[PDB]
Amino acid sequence: KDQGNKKRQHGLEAKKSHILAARSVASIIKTSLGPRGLDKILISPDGEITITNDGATILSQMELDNEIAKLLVQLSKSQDDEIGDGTTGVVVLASALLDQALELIQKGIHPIKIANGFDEAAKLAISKLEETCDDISASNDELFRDFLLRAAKTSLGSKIVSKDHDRFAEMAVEAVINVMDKDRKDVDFDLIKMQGRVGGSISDSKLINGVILDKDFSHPQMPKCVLPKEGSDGVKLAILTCPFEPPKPKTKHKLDISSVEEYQKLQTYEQDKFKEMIDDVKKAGADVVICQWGFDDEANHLLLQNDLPAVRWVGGQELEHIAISTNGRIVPRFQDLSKDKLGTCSRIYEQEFGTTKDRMLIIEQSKETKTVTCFVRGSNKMIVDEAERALHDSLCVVRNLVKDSRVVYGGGAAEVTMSLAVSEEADKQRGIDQYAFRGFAQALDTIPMTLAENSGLDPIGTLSTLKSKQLKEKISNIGVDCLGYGSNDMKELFVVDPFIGKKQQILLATQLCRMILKIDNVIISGKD
Amino acid sequence: QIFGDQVTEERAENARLSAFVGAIAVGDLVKSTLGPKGMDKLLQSASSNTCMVTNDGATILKSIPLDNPAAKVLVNISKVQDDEVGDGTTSVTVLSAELLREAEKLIDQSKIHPQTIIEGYRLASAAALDALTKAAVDNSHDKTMFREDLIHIAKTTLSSKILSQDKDHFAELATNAILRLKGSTNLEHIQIIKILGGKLSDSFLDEGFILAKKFGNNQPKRIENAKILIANTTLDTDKVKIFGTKFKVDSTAKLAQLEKAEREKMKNKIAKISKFGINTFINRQLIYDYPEQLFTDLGINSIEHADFEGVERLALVTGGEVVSTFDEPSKCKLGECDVIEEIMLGEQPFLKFSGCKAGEACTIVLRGATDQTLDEAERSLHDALSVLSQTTKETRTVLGGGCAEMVMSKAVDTEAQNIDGKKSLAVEAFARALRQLPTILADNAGFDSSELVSKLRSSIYNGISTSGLDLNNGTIADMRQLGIVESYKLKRAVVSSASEAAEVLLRVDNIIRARPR
Amino acid sequence: NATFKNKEKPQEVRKANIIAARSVADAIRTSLGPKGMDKMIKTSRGEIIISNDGHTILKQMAILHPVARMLVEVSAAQDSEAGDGTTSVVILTGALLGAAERLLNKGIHPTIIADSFQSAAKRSVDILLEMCHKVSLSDREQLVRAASTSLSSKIVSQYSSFLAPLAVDSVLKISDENSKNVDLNDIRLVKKVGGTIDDTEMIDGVVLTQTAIKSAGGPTRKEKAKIGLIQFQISPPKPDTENNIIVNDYRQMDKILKEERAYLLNICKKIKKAKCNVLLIQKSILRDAVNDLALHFLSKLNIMVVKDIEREEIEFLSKGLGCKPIADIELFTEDRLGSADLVEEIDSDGSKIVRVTGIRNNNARPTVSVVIRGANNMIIDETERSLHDALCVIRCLVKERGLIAGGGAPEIEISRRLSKEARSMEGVQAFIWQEFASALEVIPTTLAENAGLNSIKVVTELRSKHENGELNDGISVRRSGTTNTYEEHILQPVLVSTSAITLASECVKSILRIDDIAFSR
Repeated sequence: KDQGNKKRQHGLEAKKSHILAARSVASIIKTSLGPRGLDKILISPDGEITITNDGATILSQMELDNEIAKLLVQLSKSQDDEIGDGTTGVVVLASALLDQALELIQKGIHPIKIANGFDEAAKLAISKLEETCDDISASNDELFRDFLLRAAKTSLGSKIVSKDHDRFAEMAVEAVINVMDKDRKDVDFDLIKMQGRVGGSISDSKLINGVILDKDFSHPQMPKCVLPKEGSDGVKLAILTCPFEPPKPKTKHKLDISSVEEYQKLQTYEQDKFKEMIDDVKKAGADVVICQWGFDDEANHLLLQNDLPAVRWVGGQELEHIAISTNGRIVPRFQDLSKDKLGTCSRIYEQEFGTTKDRMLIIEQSKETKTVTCFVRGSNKMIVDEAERALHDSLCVVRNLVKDSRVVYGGGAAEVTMSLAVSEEADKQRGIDQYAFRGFAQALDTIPMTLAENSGLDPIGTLSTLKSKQLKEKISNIGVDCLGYGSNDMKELFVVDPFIGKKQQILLATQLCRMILKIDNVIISGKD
Repeated sequence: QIFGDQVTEERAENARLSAFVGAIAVGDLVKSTLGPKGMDKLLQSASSNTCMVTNDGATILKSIPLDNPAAKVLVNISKVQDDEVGDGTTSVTVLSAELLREAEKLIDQSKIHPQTIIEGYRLASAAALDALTKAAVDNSHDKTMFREDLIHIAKTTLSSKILSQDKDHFAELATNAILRLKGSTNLEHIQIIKILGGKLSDSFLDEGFILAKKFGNNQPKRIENAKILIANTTLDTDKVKIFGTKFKVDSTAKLAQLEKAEREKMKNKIAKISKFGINTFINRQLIYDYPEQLFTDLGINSIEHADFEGVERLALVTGGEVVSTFDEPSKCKLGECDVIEEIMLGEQPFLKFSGCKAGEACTIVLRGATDQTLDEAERSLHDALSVLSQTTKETRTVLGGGCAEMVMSKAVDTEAQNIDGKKSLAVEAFARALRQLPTILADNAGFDSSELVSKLRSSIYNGISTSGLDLNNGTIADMRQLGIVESYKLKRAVVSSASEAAEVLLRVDNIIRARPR
Repeated sequence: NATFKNKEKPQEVRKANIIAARSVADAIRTSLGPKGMDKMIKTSRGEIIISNDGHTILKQMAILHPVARMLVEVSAAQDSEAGDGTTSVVILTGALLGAAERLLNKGIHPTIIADSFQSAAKRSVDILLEMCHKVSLSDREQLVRAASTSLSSKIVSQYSSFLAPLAVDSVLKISDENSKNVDLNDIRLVKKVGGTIDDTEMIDGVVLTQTAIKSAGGPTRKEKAKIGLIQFQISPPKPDTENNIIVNDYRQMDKILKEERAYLLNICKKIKKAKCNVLLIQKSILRDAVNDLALHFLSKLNIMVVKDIEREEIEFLSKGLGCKPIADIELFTEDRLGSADLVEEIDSDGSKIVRVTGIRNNNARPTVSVVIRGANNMIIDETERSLHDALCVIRCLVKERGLIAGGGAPEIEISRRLSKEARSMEGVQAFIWQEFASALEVIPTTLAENAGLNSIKVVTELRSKHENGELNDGISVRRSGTTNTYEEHILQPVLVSTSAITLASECVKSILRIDDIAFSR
């Protein structure tokens, strides 16, 4: 079917083309690896020009028909959810395993043996890093927080945000503690609302313990703050998934007003129907009415005299963050409204942010919730977008630091340690696996050499220097300098990477490398 | 095939050509328009009867459609100069293109990642801004007459504001809060204290930097010859959230014993505090009595709940810095103050710092009758301090006529004297781009640039050089005798914008072709 | 030797625009002078027109070359300021562009070339003022002779005896003293069919373009009148959407009549409260200007009505009369009116034209509208253009006093003086003074070429005679040689030669300052 404009490669030209196709795509982000990596000018299909060095943003904007390069995109979707820092590093590491696999294919090595060769070599590298890793919480409690404060500083060190970075460092520590419990040790991104707007500065960003839900308070006469109402417990809010309207059948409608006589009849008719539905709010004792649909003019008049601020046009997902922070429930209809399902919070007020005329509102708690909302501002639209993604990566590092106390020192010291460990174990394991372990260690050298290239240094001369300091002297962690520093030995400069984070990166690199080798056949049809 | 709708990633070397040859060609369009004697350019449309002629650099760049995606970024960079100031945008685009001419000569002769060359421009731009400060003069002369103009405009700003109750006292406070600075006019040097139970006219000015919330319990109320340290740590009840972690112990006392061991490791950091030779310590969180008792024996004074903002304003007036970690003892930048006094005003405990190192600053304590009187007084005062200080940075000029451009060239050449191995060419090329500015001014004026600049450089190189570009006689003449001066803010804006312009373009290794419209 | 190579060639692109600009001057070169050759131009619409006037040629030439379009704007400024010499100012520009080509071959930057033309233009005018014969506006004998010679170039000659003082007396009333530029748009030449050339009325106050009401009730005359300008139109309501009037009953007929007559009367009542004697309604052919019922209403109120006023005169009548435009009746009051002693309709033969005298306003000054009559349509046309050129020559004397002898006389002597004064200069500029003097000789050389006389022979006769005498000899086509242009009644005002040199230095500047061109949309 559709023999024209149809290409197929099996067992001959596919093995050579799959390696060169992924090599040309991975070579794009090699220069962007590390904080010193170089930016790129990206153009959206709508015509917007953006500039960022993040590998995830660059790879996500790629829409391509290359069958092998799609496997790099499918993994990148899981990289942001699992880790988020394994975007550029794994793709370069996965392509390094492919370049070493192509050299073995030319030698007559079976591709599945290469897949099993990298799998057994990855398991040996985990055991070596497990012995040489160090503990944080065992060193001190405040030194752990010092790593969290400097974890966001590393991601923000390459951006203008680095001036005020001390503000966002504390926002990442207080947010993870609330949304994550030390039992499961998991930070759900769906429980963290990321919202930002253009204008102001980066120092005006505040950390809110609950949903923001910007609203104009409907009618302007309604008050800007919600009072406890004479010793009542917290502040009760109403979550309604049904619109507030006078009851009407499904058949006719067609309401015609001939004169003022019929105008006063319909006005008092709809007002009396509003008095029946507001009683359910009064019986439940809800201070503010939050609904998914808009309100009428007479609807806000009765809510104004009763001191009941009105909130209309709230999205479905926005109502989900309300019940989680305030420990409320989703009430489907008006007859099911009860005081037990009302969200309880500390207060609701309107806080002016800088010179912005939006004048958003803040709903606080003062108690530990199951969700938080990160609020970010900046003087430029790019600064806001870069600060949201850098904060997202900072929240993921903190998740891995608490989940696993063991960590490794990055900056090239981890990859060189993995190479010297596998190369030593390569001679201990004889047979075909000997060459499979040597090729795996040579592929691990791509990351520190790429970081050496991206640092403006000789990749070959620097790689031999790190191997000389970790052997003739003693076994330790000394990496390449990505950003200009005082000297080498990252262990002295306190550059830390999560062990479970680096372990997740090396597994996804070998997982995708196998799937690339497990597919020797590519069949694509034409474009009708 | 990547991206979509005729959008593909250009070749690596072609990306640098589009970022240089493509951008310089756009920059060369308005390059001949620099100066009053510059050239002109015609702008023609498809209908050809709608065309026009103008010498405006901002009009030529924005009107001409640019298919080069690198040229679109250059237009967005030029918008920064228009929004910040709005004058001299043409000179910014020309100088930004001259940096690309030198960066192209540095790359093609190297072919190494430009990010290192970017660090060469940052060190060279700092030396260029330092040369503009040494040669900076002022029309600010007769500040006594400017003092009478500052107090009258301040009273005009107080109109319609609740501060209009007494105009003379509040305008005198703002007068002594500006002219007495003799330095940066930023609001971070002026601390605003808001208290209740007083009258607005009863407010006073204190040159010392004033805090609130007095520190310590058994600590003394006065500190003489204070050494200020900045750190962020929690010494009171560490391990904030212990819930959820599996605890296997024989008794509950081992949980608190572990917290004592976690704080025992902090004793090494407590010892590092005394190794700094300081009598005073500042922390954002609180501190338990036991680590505070160790501060008393070692002579350390603990300050609690200083937050961050208020700390940063203290480190600037005292000449210190903020750091949340201790890397190694006796390595840091420390601030100091002569006298620390604990006072009380408005029924609230306050702190008084006096005798800061090179301290230039003031603190305005306003007495309101409510929160509305305090909040509206702080915002309306900053609006008056911003306008009155705007005339301090402007009308302050430097010697112009190409002089200061060459003065920066020899200053960058001085930076090119003591320099790293691979950073010598990156810094030296920055001085080459500074020497291309008088070359362009001589070419647009119709003169010989090689004869003037060579005689202008050799004269300004060594000593006794007031000389600059004289376009009337076509020779090198003294600018001080001719009275040719240009604003210092214009020099600082063009150099800073061109430095940021080089950062945006050089950090881009590969450029994707923009969507054709 | 070894000099600046100039790898990129922005100047070579400018040299291509100079050659393209000199090609336009070569076409206009043949049209210089009254004996110049005609040019045939075929418009894209298919119209075939011919004439020797450089202003009409460059307007219909439809030049797509942007640099060459500047010659059209200079000819527009040449006619707006001096009014004559639009052909010679373009030829003088091409000579400076040709002389600049030799300067670019010597390695001279065009900035000094353009800056040296500034001092060359200012010096050429100062030398021209030294040889200029100073005349004053108080002498009416010199102005008539200057206007009579401008009218001798047209079919109407013997009838110019009454036409010459018409342009003289009209300017002397509007000239006052030290008025500098006097806009000739304030002088309105009214063209009406019928009568003869000898019949003319100045009517210094003002003259309208329209007749009076021919319907029932038209006053056609008013005494002690106040004249407003109404851009509105008094009509029954007529929305731009679809409307229809259907009367099925006697009650429906009275309903339409009462609503229309009351709406028209309410507008008429507000006009009488402002004491408005005369009304000027803007002409609109779409809807009704003034209803016939409104004519009967305004006739009962003793209000003179003149409708169908041309939209071109709305801007003119708002200035000379010192009034203000009225968009709506609600803003229509007495303060925007004029003052008129008598407003009447006078018909010489068949014209029935309205004239107004005695504006009596401080803000409004003597704006004069002249009526021109004639039998054939070709009479009032050529007469209007002939008197317009006579007003331009007199306008030159009002802004700048003095006159010079035309025919290429000043171009020869100034070129001889700048050649001698070039020794006082030094450096690159000194060579430009020599080329600038040689570029001023293209005008007298072309006059000798277009007249059939020997090019090289006549030009040398001017340099020979102008040595002993001063401005006493020039080129005249009447004697077919070099003779005295002052005795032959050839008089060119000094402002024409002053503006021609000034606009030439500004035109060549705007050319040479263009180093490149790019597509901009």
